[PDB]
Amino acid sequence: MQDVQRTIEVSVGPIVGLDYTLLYDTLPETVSDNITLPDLKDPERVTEDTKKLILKGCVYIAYHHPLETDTLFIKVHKHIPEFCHSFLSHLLGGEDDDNALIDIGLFFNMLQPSLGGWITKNFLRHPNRMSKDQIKMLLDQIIKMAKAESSDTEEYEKVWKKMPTYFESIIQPLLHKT
Repeated sequence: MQDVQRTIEVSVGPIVGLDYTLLYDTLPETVSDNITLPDLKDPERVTEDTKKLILKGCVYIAYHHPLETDTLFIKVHKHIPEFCHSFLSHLLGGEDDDNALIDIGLFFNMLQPSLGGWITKNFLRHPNRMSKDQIKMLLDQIIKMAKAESSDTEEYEKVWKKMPTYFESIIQPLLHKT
């Protein structure tokens, strides 16, 4: 017995301000059933498939976000973009470079088999012009395509190396769509 409850320390992890117990509890049960709470704090140890599970759950709760002034938003959703930056950076091999400019034309070509029916270069440059559903489709497709070892050197250099920051810039406006 004796309060077999979480300590206050367990809510603190590497991203400052993020309440990790609240993140764990907010994620859908199909994610939290299949990870541990310490997994959220240590992407480097997590398998590629489990990173993708976590990232998809983050997109889901970012889509279903509370108001920006809600305490839940301040402790969880506000930090999802940095959290995804970290998980995507580790997924892709950790050699991301913010001095690179993401090649929108190449990324547009990469998306043709999946999103070709509606995606545009203008949407890719200005994600706030997309709807909530369009952003979620793009984020989900990025997670699906992402790999620990890129099979195309040009896509890696020109797209995946800037993708943690590009993804962060796409999921951020999702948090403020009504």
